[PDB]
Amino acid sequence: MLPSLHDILDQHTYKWIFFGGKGGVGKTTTSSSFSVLMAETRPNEKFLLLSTDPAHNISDAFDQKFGKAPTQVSGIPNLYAMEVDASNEMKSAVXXXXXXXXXXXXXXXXXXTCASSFIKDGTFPGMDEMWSFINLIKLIDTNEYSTVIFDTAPTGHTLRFLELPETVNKVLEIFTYPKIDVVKRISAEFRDPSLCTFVGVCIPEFLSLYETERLVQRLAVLDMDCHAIVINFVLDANAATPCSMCRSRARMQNKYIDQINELYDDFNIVLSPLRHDEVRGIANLRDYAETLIKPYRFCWSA
Amino acid sequence: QKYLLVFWIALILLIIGIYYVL
Ligand SMILES: Nc1ncnc2c1ncn2[C@@H]1O[C@H](COP(=O)(O)OP(=O)(O)O)[C@@H](O)[C@H]1O
Ligand SMILES: Nc1ncnc2c1ncn2[C@@H]1O[C@H](COP(=O)(O)OP(=O)(O)O)[C@@H](O)[C@H]1O
Ligand SMILES: [Mg+2]
Ligand SMILES: [Zn+2]
Repeated sequence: MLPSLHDILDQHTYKWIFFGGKGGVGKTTTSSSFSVLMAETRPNEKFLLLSTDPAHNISDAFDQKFGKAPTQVSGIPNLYAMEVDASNEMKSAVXXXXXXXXXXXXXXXXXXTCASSFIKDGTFPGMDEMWSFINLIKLIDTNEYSTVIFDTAPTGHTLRFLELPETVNKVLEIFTYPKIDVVKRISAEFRDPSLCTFVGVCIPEFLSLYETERLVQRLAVLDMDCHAIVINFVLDANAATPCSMCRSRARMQNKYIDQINELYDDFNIVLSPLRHDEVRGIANLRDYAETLIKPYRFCWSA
Repeated sequence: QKYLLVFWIALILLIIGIYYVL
């Protein structure tokens, strides 16, 4: 009902937060801001941010450099940052199993090193999704942080990442303690609404409808709760405005905005306005978060 | 697609093999 996320902060029981959607809408700018708000409010705890998107752009939002290992933000000590890549797992592995792999391939070729060089250049499809799951599991095991925030990649990939543990436990248990229990506990938490939650981001256009419906349907399957959604790139103009451009775009948005409210009225829908400049630096973040707790005052508001 | 199928088998093996790392 209320267009805000204030109900999220009060529930300290949360452990996993997600932010997903299409590209070019503010998945990164939104996630990073929400984390800062939760940290300054709970200074006696730890918090972690993490990026699973290959187009790592968090460093450009904070104006600070980050690496493949967890670091600390200069502006605040409570918060930490991190970004996962695929050029470190292979680097650390740099084989024993790969060698045996060739033997299996050569075998069938008969019944029907040089390959090591292929490992150098990489270019192995799916490696980004495979190695990423490995890194998280190592970080998920540690129990020093309280919660974790994710800046996920497009929906086309984040879903396949969520289904991975459900299939690994299946084949593992079908072919077969510390490892299986870890993953089993993880999939258990991602499904409980009191611990996990998924949030969406979109813009007032036509493609938002089809994408949002497909997203919710695929989440209800996995039994994951979607309790809210975020809209961005909104204009605060009206027919009374003299600028023809600002007037035309507004009429195009008042249409789709009303549609979404009627369908998912049960969800917490929030509206974020458009800003003059970009969002770079802690200065602009703490101002972007105020719109998520206390709603902005638009022209048509009352 | 025949040789590519072997490549598909080569890539399909990496997926199954990488599972042991878990
Ligand atoms: N409210 C906003 N008004 C204007 N530009 C914005 C706003 N929020 C984000 N942007 C910018 O839009 C671009 C896309 O958003 P960004 O946060 O980079 O995420 P993504 O890369 O997932 O689209 C970036 O340049 C970002 O800084
Ligand atoms: N010149 C333009 N002015 C305004 N909106 C545009 C313009 N060109 C494309 N769009 C719209 O911007 C969105 C993104 O562009 P689109 O052609 O869909 O490609 P992509 O999905 O790769 O971003 C779509 O809604 C598209 O129709
Ligand atoms: Mg991004
Ligand atoms: Zn104007």
